[PDB]
Amino acid sequence: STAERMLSTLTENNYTHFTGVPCSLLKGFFRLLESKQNITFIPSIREDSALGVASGMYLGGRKCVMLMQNSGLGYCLNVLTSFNFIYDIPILLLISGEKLTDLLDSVDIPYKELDYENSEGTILDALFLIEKTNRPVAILIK
Amino acid sequence: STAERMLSTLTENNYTHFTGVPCSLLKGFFRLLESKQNITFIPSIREDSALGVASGMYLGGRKCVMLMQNSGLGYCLNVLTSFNFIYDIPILLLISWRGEKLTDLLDSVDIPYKELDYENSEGTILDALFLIEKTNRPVAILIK
Amino acid sequence: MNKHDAIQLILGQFPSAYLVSTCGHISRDLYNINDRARNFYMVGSMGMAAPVGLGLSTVYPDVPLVVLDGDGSFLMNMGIITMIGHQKPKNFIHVVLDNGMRTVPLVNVTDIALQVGYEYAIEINSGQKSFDLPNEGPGLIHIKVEPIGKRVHWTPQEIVQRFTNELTLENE
Amino acid sequence: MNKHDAIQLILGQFPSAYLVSTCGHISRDLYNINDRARNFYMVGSMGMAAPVGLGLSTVYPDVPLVVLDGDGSFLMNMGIITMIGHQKPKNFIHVVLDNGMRTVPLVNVTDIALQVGYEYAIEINSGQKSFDLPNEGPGLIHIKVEPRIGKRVHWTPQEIVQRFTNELTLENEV
Repeated sequence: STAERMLSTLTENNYTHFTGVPCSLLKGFFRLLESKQNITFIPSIREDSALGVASGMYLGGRKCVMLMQNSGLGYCLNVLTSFNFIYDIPILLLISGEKLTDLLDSVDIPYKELDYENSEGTILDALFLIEKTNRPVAILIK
Repeated sequence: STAERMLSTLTENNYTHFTGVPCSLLKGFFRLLESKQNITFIPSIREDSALGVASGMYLGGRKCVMLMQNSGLGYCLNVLTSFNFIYDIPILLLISWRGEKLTDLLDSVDIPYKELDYENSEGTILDALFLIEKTNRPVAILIK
Repeated sequence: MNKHDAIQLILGQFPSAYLVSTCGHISRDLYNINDRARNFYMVGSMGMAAPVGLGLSTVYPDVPLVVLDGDGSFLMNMGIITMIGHQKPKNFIHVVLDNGMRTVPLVNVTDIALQVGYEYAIEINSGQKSFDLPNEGPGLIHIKVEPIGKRVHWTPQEIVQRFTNELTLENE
Repeated sequence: MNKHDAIQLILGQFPSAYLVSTCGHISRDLYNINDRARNFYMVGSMGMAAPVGLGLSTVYPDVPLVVLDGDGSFLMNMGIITMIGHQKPKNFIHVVLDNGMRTVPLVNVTDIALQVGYEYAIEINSGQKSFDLPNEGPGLIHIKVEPRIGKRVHWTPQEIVQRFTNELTLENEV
């Protein structure tokens, strides 16, 4: 459903590479990623490793996104602030509130909130901003 | 000598269990703990495991510090906010660097802090400490 | 076996041990099976049961403590074993309850724990009823498991007061 | 053999490989030895050289890729090996420059690499005339070095990115 509607837009915008840690909150997207259309998914032990793998994939000339949860954000923080915002390696972050965006803008990572009926206006706003920035921008979920 | 002074200060207040990952910025401090006061130092691989074992030694009745570099903050940030604070475990952190964005972040997650004075920052060692006794929670001091 | 039975078993062989359970279903199962005051339940902070357990062993070497991890929480912070194998806590027991079928597979964990310095590392399938545990640590017990429940109803400071009281009493 | 010698050894063994060097003395040493456009230097993010290299070897499975870790960067993010050993990239070379004399020691690294699924793992203590390495990775090379300088690396991270990815693109598909 909402899951497939997302994936299709990304997969035909050349976003066929995804990393993340398996976890209950976004279970359906891991479901679909290992269901099947050619997609490459790299299961990761921890979020910082998922970010590193995604950044390496990007260096391989491949646009990619990492699925995660709020609790993992801490682990990636230094990476994002010391690597992708320094090398300008854009990764889309679909991070799945007050505290979260306070922290984000304190360390300066653009974020948006997805509305479920209007999936693409949030994700395409985010894609446009990463095109302008060549830096990671976050898409937020419940 | 300046590092000698801080550790000599620290032993007296019953903080003797120290963890952190070794690095050349706090080279002098670390070298003091390695040589030989019942100094207990547990070298760690990365900052989140250091904060873990420091927490544990705290719950073991003893009181513990954690040496860490600025870069390390992220690795334990979550466990600072989602474990220490809600389980109410205090640790004193001495975050070193080389700044403003780091204070940004400390303010973001409600972690008090204070920079070290030229001579004696016992002021905020025990400000830190009485905030600890006040608040159920860890606090940091920042060096260099 | 299911995780309930696995932790029933470990409680059976370390009845006086001070537990430190990881976050997620493992904590809830530990509680609803039987909550002991000395069990530590973790809300969030995946990959942290083992470090705080290592700290507990460091301050209190003579008390049996078994850390409960899953394959996910173990993999999330695997390098802690290099510290656990280095410090060599003599009464630290490291349990990994693992579900295999998607995910990064946990492979040859007993060999790896032995390579980093654990005193022993064993795997318990449900068939054996002996599983002779060596009488010294650190020990790793790898219980591969085939997977309800009551929300645990105690806030973090309940859990820590219940926990640290018994410990402070016992050296005295 | 110091880190200088070990990095020269690795370069002489993999002249055409893309190198991802961990931050610190290893990156500076590699830059001073021979700043090639195929060297991807890390300015920080200790523990990320191996993940970035794994991603690169995923997208480009047929090109040789050398990750240069130290004992510190290796131990800080040890879990990465589980993914490397699961994905099994065939042209991936994990070098661990280990100057252990105070710290968590690096013990049995080759055995553990083999345990998690690496194709081969070897240890080198001194300069050898040759060593035969199986051409199919993933392979770990544990090199014990004794530390002993060098101009600080003068490329902005964005320039590093551009040079490195341009090399990658033009020497494969185009």
